[PDB]
Amino acid sequence: SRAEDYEVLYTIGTGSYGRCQKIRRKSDGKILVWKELDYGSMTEAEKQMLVSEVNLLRELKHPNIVRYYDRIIDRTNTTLYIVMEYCEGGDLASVITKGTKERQYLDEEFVLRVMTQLTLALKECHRRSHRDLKPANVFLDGKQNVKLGDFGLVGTPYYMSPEQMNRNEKSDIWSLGCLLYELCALMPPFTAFSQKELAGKIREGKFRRIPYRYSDELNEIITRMLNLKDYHRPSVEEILENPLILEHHHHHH
Ligand SMILES: C[C@H](/C=C\C(F)(F)F)Oc1cc(-c2cc(-c3cc(CN(C)C)cs3)cnc2N)ccc1C(N)=O
Repeated sequence: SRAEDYEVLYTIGTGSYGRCQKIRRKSDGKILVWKELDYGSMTEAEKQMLVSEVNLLRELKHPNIVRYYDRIIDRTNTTLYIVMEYCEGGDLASVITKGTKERQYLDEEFVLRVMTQLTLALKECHRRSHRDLKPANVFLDGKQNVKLGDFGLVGTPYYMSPEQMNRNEKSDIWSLGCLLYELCALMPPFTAFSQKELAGKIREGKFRRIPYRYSDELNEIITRMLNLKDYHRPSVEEILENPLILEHHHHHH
């Protein structure tokens, strides 16, 4: 369990946080990634907190949660490595940006994939009771699997639920709603320049139908997730009973 067991291929992303690099396990040549963190400038508190968060990621194993592998300490450079699975398809933010740019709507089949696997990711989290549902925290592997990252475990808070906009599992359903919405329409359901304007729109509860290449059923269920009354939003179980969701929309090994 040392850094010498792995070889850096190259950097994927840079912090902020630190650095994110694609790596190769030397023992077998498995492709992984790790997140670089430099704790050299943290108090003992922040370091204890950090060891607390790290112990959390060692707990969750689930086919739709980004899989933790290992933690590596280098007291030499005062650098912490968190090793996880490679998600070659990158994040959803990029897919959404890419579709926005090339003006190409995603396939309903792909939407159903994200809807199905994220819902399962939720049901896992609520059980162990966390992680936030936003396009940047959703990752795609090479097998059409959708995986939830660790974020949350200046910007306009597009995915704020009406309730949390004031003073609840159904709050997550809303955010999921906003996400699939953005995935269909290539833009959030509510947009504004100030947060106050945003809150004005979220409370009115009106938005556009998602594009007509997407079926009525798909739109109905997203619409129901964006209901102002949390009790009218469907449960994880209600979402899965939907005739739209089929075996092939689930995770595969
Ligand atoms: C810091 C990083 C979040 C974004 C960043 F990756 F851009 F930095 O943290 C996580 C990373 C991953 C993760 C991302 C990827 C990516 C692959 C590609 C394109 N390839 C073709 C080169 C762009 S990003 C691959 N595997 C990953 N495990 C997952 C979760 C997190 C997190 N913050 O929990």
